[PDB]
Amino acid sequence: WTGQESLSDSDPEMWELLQREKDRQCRGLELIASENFCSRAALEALGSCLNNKYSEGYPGKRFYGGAEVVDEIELLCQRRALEAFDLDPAQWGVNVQPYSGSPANLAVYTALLQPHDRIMGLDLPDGGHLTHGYMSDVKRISATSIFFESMPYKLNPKTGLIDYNQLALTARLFRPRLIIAGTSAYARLIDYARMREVCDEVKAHLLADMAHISGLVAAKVIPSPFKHADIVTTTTHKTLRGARSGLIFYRKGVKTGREIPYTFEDRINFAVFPSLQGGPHNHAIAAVAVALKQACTPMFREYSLQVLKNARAMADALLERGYSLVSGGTDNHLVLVDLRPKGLDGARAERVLELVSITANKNTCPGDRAITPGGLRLGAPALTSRQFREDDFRRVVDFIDEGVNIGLEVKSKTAKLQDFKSFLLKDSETSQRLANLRQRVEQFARAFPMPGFDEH
Amino acid sequence: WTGQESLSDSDPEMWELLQREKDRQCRGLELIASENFCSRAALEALGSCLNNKYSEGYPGKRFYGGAEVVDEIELLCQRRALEAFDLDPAQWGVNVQPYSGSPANLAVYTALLQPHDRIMGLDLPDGGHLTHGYMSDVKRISATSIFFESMPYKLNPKTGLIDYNQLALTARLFRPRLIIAGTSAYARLIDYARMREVCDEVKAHLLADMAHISGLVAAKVIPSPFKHADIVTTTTHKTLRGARSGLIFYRKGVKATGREIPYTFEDRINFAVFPSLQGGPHNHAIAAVAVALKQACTPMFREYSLQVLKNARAMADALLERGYSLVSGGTDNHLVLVDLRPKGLDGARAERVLELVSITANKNTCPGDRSAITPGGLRLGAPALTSRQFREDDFRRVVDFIDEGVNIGLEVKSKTAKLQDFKSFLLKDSETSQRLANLRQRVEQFARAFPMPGFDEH
Amino acid sequence: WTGQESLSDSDPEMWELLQREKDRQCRGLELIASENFCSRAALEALGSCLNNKYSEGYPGKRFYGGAEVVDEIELLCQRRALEAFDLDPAQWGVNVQPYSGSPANLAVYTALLQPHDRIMGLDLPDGGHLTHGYMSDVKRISATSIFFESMPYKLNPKTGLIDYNQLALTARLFRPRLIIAGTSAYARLIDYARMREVCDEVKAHLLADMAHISGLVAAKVIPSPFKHADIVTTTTHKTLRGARSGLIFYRKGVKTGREIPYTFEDRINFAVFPSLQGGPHNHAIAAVAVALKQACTPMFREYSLQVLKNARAMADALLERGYSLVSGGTDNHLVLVDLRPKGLDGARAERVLELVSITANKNTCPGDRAITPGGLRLGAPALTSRQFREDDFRRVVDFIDEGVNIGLEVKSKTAKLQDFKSFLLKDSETSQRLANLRQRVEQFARAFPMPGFDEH
Amino acid sequence: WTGQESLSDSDPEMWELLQREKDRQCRGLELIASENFCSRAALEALGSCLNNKYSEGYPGKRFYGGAEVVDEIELLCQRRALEAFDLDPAQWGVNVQPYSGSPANLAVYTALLQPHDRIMGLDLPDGGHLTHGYMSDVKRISATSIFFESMPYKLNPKTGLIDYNQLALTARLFRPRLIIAGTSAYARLIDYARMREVCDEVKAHLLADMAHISGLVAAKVIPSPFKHADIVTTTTHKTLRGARSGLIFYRKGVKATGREIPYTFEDRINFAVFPSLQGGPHNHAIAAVAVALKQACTPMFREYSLQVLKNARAMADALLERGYSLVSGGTDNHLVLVDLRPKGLDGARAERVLELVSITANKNTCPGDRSAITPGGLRLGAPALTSRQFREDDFRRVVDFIDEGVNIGLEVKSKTAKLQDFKSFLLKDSETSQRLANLRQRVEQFARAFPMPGFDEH
Ligand SMILES: Nc1nc2ccn(CCCCc3csc(C(=O)N[C@@H](CCC(=O)O)C(=O)O)c3F)c2c(=O)[nH]1
Ligand SMILES: Nc1nc2ccn(CCCCc3csc(C(=O)N[C@@H](CCC(=O)O)C(=O)O)c3F)c2c(=O)[nH]1
Ligand SMILES: *Cc1c(COP(=O)(O)O)cnc(C)c1O
Ligand SMILES: *Cc1c(COP(=O)(O)O)cnc(C)c1O
Ligand SMILES: *Cc1c(COP(=O)(O)O)cnc(C)c1O
Ligand SMILES: *Cc1c(COP(=O)(O)O)cnc(C)c1O
Repeated sequence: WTGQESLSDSDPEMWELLQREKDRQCRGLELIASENFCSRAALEALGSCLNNKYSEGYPGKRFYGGAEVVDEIELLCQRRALEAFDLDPAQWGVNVQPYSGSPANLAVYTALLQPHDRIMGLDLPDGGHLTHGYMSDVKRISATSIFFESMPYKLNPKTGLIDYNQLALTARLFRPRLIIAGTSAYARLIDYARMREVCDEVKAHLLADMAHISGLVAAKVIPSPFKHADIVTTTTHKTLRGARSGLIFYRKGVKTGREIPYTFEDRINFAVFPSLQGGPHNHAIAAVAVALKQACTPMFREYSLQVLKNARAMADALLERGYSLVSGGTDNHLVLVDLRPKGLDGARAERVLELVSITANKNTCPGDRAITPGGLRLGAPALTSRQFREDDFRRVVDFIDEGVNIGLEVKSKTAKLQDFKSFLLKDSETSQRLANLRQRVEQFARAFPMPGFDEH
Repeated sequence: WTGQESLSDSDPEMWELLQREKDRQCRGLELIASENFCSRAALEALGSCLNNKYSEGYPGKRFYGGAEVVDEIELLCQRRALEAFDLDPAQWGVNVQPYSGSPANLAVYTALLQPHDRIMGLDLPDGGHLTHGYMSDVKRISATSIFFESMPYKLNPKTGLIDYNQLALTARLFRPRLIIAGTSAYARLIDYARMREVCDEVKAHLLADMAHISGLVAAKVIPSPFKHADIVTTTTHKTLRGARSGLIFYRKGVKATGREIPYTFEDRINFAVFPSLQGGPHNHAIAAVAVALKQACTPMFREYSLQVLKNARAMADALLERGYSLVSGGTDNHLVLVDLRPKGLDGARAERVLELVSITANKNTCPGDRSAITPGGLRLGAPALTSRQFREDDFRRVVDFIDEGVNIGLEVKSKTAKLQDFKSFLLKDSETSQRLANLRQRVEQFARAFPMPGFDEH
Repeated sequence: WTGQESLSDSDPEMWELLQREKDRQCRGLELIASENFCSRAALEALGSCLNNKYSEGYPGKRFYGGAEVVDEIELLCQRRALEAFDLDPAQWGVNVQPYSGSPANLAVYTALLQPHDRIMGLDLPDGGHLTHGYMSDVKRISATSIFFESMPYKLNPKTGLIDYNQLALTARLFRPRLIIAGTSAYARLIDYARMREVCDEVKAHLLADMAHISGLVAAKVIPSPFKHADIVTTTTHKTLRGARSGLIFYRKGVKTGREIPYTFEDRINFAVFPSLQGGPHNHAIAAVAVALKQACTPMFREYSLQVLKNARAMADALLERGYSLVSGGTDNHLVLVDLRPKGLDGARAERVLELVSITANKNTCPGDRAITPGGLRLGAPALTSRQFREDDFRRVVDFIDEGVNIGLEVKSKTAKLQDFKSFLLKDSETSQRLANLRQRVEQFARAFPMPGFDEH
Repeated sequence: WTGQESLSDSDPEMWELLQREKDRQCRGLELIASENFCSRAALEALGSCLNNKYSEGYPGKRFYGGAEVVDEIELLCQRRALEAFDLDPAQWGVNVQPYSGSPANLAVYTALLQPHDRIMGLDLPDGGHLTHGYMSDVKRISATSIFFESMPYKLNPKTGLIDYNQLALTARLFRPRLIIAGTSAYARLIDYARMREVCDEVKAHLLADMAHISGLVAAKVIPSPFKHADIVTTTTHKTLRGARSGLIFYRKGVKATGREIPYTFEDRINFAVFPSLQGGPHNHAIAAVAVALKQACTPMFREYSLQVLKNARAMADALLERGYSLVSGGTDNHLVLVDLRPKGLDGARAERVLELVSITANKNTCPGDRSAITPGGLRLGAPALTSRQFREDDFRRVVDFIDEGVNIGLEVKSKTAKLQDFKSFLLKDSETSQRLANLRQRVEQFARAFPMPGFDEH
């Protein structure tokens, strides 16, 4: 045993599962707004020997030796991070060790807030993320709502936009120590300047969580939250198209006559290690670094520009076929479809599209509160990486409308949701039209190229 | 732009760094106890298209669709995890989604405790890990100490062993809710039956953090903590020789007048991992973990684990018979806790001189040095070099390279006082820089001849 | 030394201070809405031998012996408490051991809530009490805001009333586990039914803190919060006219087919003792019992009826002289005067009236946020006990208008507040007119009878 | 209705209860260590018009006006409090507003600690008070245990004394922020210098809760904790013989390179009392406290306190020489901790038979009874009866009344098994009810002859 045997030969059971997944990604129409296809260059670094190095600590301040080159790798990742977002190293630092987006956000709260201090984020059904604090009416669900006291703010249901007015009203009463500007299911641009004004008024930190839009921010195709945010967290995948990891950006420098300094760097870095994490995943850090260099490229500006065009084309196509869009349209990479007008819930449309290899996710619509959410969240980044263009997404909307039509017919043939799901498998004619739509979807999808390796 | 361009063509500056790190890995003698060299099969799955799937939730109960393949990969990783540790799927479940060792522990505390509930772990300078609760005297350092109230139990300074008697005394008073039986710098087996007695008395949870010894437990080579513990957390690297990830083992079924009082661990542990703490699972890490878990079920891994112990005893005996004391005496696992206090050098000086000759170790506070900037000795591990087909004679040669290094360190220390004057000495003085560059050339020539798991060039 | 020597003979220094205070109460016009003059019968029990008995525990479940009669005293106090508020002993229990109003409220939070659980009360400048949670924008001030997380609700400044609408909006977002219905500076009737609806919607306990209005509730001259509240706390003084102590009323009995029981009694009683308090003050409990029997009397119904008439007469007199009243008037025992129209702040009017033996307290007016609050809180219970009637309070308003006029003249003669206060003492003519007003106030006040002892 | 009607005319049913309680107080032998009989002067101020003044805030910094007289009464109570304990007003301040002993402690924790900060007090069954932190094994009982994390230190079971050695060991591990040197059932002096050493080591606050011994400290009759403690809380009754209230003593001035690091206790303590925890002060209690504090400055109180000790030693020696063991051996303060385990009766049975003959004591868990429903012995105190002009011969007579009671209890126990069968026995059996009613008649005749502080009829 050398440890150099191929995965094909060493573990054939796992190799056949890698290939069944690679085929599923190649043949499916991937519309999950948070999914992207990582590049082969980054995957090489992700599955490299850097997994073998323990480098607890930070460059130059490591706890062990032999970190000579992984220090260069981490520092290179930090420089490429600041450059991909046009940041001044005198005004901004970055931590590249958060294992993912959720550990990044928990590190910020741990670094700046005391246990049970107050956090405000967009409510979960309104488009926020779990890590922004989420409690049901019966249970603290997000750990952010266990170690800290979270109170959500809401969309204005009439407009589909964040109710910056009600946020200002509630933040003055709730007195939060940190407010989160960032979304998972939101088709619009967050007014970071209005956020920073509410935060300055109530003496709170503004955290911009730009996981979904980071790739767009790096290409300068949408306004940068760095202009108004004290702290910026992000996933290194999604629109950034790297390996799954996280980043924390923070301010440095100067925040009677004396100059008050920014005090984020030491608290943030301490919260990641020693407080929360252990040994950094240097393989992820390296893969993140390759993607961050890919993001300063002109090809990323045109890809991100295409992501916007493709989402608008998908939105425009959806409106023409008679669909409703939460907040009317989109200014970023995703589209919030409201299917309650057309007579179908998102849960039904989710399963039907899943059976025809169209992966999307149900989404609560404003004024809906469920097991049967009324909407669908459709994303452009994944297919746009596969060189999709506007006409390609208009065809994607065609396949979706076919899928919705199939769901409408099954809805009249069924009572409850489980009757609906059971019908898509046992009924012969429904099974047939699904197979016909699925085959046309996969034939259309396989022709497009796919980032990464060819075999796995 | 296709995204299928090779890393060599796409990012040369990066590619050079992956090669330089591969070279330093190859040329060096890795003796850090937590290190290991991963198999090419696992790194193939680590850098797979599995990174491109969001599968929040759990198999059969996920939030997005299209997770049919990753559902089987997670379920496979679960079954391979139970089989690797000889567990009945009726008495044990496992969560394979923790991102690393530290997240796995935080999930267990979240799952079973309320904030500020009481926790007892081995003190950090006594060989415990940060995640077991480490407050200093001025600062709560570990996040375990902030969101929970942790009091440490100590080693007996006379024996180097865990003072199981003091732990029973201080547990009756501190009334902890969970005690952690796990180490990062401890050369002996842990009396898990004695922990379970103290835990059954104060009505506490017995969590076993076998991260450093996960491989030795799977190979049935040291006693298994699963016979006494309710919850077992582990890392998937170190002795398991996998990708960086974590696991949480928990008992399911019936605990015990009345009826069947059930084990309530599973739903709480799974809920703490998601949605409480983590987001989307790292399916590419879960797959590489599964790969390495299959490798741990095979007879080659038991012979590997048995070779780790022998190289450890060989390292200990070879160190004893050259003028070194070892706290706890010998070693019953994979590492040795050397005490450089009886040779006139400290751990900080020794690892800097050893690192300068491609020999990586780490300081470790020994039972006897209140000065923790100049710690007692070093922590040296076997599992890394053992994976390069090292045997006992190769480790007695490593001890010779080490003793030759500390003696360049004993001479360099006789000519200076403070540690930075020490360090600056090792770089400029031509007579010491030459004698270092010569020992370094001989260790690189010696290590390069051995094989190396993984790819050839990165 | 027998311990039976008179205070007159044993400690003459303290005796001369008792008499200087007795004279100050006899000669002053006491307008502090929370002040009342306790009856002699209760004071006898307050300064009795019951101070000498340790009775930790509860009647029948004491931790020591010899509690044979103090058990009868505590149980008698419980029966008179339930009877004074027309409560069914099958539906209501009462704890008579809270040392005061603040320990009563802290016992409720401790009994029903976990540390850091959420509380909502009327904001402090809006008329709430400290124990309802109060944080400045810099410090947690009330211990209620330290051991639990409080968020306040506000008055509607346009109307001076509680914004029950904004409370419902914020309670749905804040998700409090207990909401407090009760005030210190509020001239209106709290809509307890609307409170109970907000509490039932967000699954919160409704605590009615009726310290200021308890005497009115016992006389059935205003609606009883017991009709809508799960828990009722109160001080045993203020409008109840007893010794300084506290009471916690709670529900008993019944809150698939099974009957869910009320679970307040054991948690409330446990929070008082063993958790929070030590040995009960049986001397206070006994004095509280005499006052509670005085409250079931027809004389208390007419006294409380007179308290309402006197406050309305004081309010009507104030309006006629050109004063503003927060929320336009009053339906209870106090009056919130807004002096910002007449050109004087409450802090100035407070000191000027204090120098003429008219004790009131400054009060923040809605839309004012200070060291110079714009209002004055005037109460009727104290003087109404001294047999004041409507024409007497109209004369009190005359003395106040004279005092305000003196403050207006000093305001033009001075710059800052400290200049104002210093002017009332050093300036000769100002000092004179104050002495003339003070003498007329005290001559008018001394003629009225005074509950309690004659000498101390 | 004037409100000046007498209680006899206004509420006869109440008045009868005040008289019945006055009679039972007069007719009985009060031996509860925390009891005492207040002076008529203090009860005159307790039931004064001072109840009718809201004086939220502090002298010079109040929120209402018209507080000129109560400002001097509070300031007098402060000066009398410092003089009574021989404190320089430059090194000590005092807050006289705590409603009782428990509120005074909670204010100190609030003032100096954050929620869930660590606290160490004597364990409750070992003689500590609830307010020092008492969690059982199923429930946080004291509010000190809910809002703060408390670990108890124990007695040495072999000596009955505070195990100061174990406390130093468990303080280095628990890292407390505040340690409480105070007792409710402990017959020895507390090595406050040894507490200050343990506190100065783990960087903790030394709070002294002298509530049970406040009078003996003021009379310079036992060593004063003010020489070693930073904060001293006390009750104003018990040995101080005042109304029910509390005090918080704190150091002000300069603590200690650089300049004058100031004592920061005062503002935090005062702020915790108001506005944090309490509302309007009980000015009638503050005045009665001041009255009793002046009485404690006088030579009659030192002779009184000295008589308390002698009656305590007389009670201890008289109990020893009749077949009783006393934990800790003797007594150096005001109470005696008897152990009825070596005589075949328990504390629950003895206090029920003694209470039935107008002799009030209390159970106390002795060092040796895990069964705490049938506690070891009784706690008996001197300060109560000493205030009735009791001397040593009168206490040796009380011991005779006690020993005659336990022997009716040893015979009643030989004829039954469980405690309720015990209790029901003492009421129906004509031969035991007669023998109880005879001993009762002799104790009432004996106690009634002694004087009684306070009023004559209520
Ligand atoms: N805008 C936005 N869109 C999306 C789309 C996907 N996500 C993330 C998916 C998780 C969010 C989530 C909401 S509810 C809930 C939960 O309690 N689920 C289990 C608990 C496990 C158990 O009890 O077995 C149950 O109670 O069923 C959750 F986990 C988001 C998001 O975060 N935001
Ligand atoms: N509606 C209503 N009316 C009234 C009228 C009187 N009261 C009660 C009086 C207290 C309320 C209070 C508000 S602010 C504050 C405070 O921080 N005061 C000191 C702190 C001490 C120090 O720092 O020396 C300072 O910061 O100046 C307070 F104490 C009330 C009430 O509770 N409600
Ligand atoms: C290494 C280790 C950890 C942490 O593992 P990470 O992957 O660095 O998070 C936790 N516990 C023990 C016992 C360990 O050895
Ligand atoms: C996806 C996301 C996260 C968390 O990312 P993970 O990798 O799943 O931890 C956090 N915030 C936002 C806005 C996200 O979209
Ligand atoms: C009696 C006592 C207390 C409590 O006094 P209370 O007036 O009942 O609150 C607190 N600590 C000690 C040491 C005591 O003896
Ligand atoms: C006066 C009051 C209190 C507290 O009473 P205290 O005796 O000062 O403790 C609590 N709540 C309200 C509404 C009050 O008016």
